[PDB]
Amino acid sequence: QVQLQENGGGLVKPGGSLRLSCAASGFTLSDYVMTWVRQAPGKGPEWVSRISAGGSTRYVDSVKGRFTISRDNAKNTMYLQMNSLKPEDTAVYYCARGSTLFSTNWDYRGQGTQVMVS
Amino acid sequence: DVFEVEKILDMKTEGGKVLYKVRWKGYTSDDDTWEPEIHLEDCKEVLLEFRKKIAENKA
Repeated sequence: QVQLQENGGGLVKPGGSLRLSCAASGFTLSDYVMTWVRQAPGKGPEWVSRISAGGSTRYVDSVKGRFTISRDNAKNTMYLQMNSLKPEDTAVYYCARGSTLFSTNWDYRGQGTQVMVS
Repeated sequence: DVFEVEKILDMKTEGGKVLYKVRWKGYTSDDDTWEPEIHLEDCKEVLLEFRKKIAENKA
């Protein structure tokens, strides 16, 4: 069965750092386009960063120069390094398994992990 | 930024996978990656043209 589990969140002061992980099982990460998504309370879902099956990465403009996405193929785990955190970064972060490079649509997503910047 | 294909560079069909080497718009040759055909199905006619051309060049 396909599974996705996120961890690494918590409370952090403005300017602090967090390293989120997304552990996968039942499939190989490098076979899909993986996406980090976040949703702040009272707002809609927004994608943060994606990594292609080939290893190409792209970030939303509000996190450019602060967030870094990566994946350990030997772990089958995806990481999101969050530096210089701002209160606007408060949201639930979840990873999603996609199969299209031009849409962020997915079939499986994790349940998410909370990030509270305060 | 988005995943925008600027040019299909090469193609291989080995190891139980169909892969295309792509040149990304706004990026350099140091960023070229190999991507599965399933993930590029929104440029199906570009891929079809490259498949026929690389088949004739190999022949």
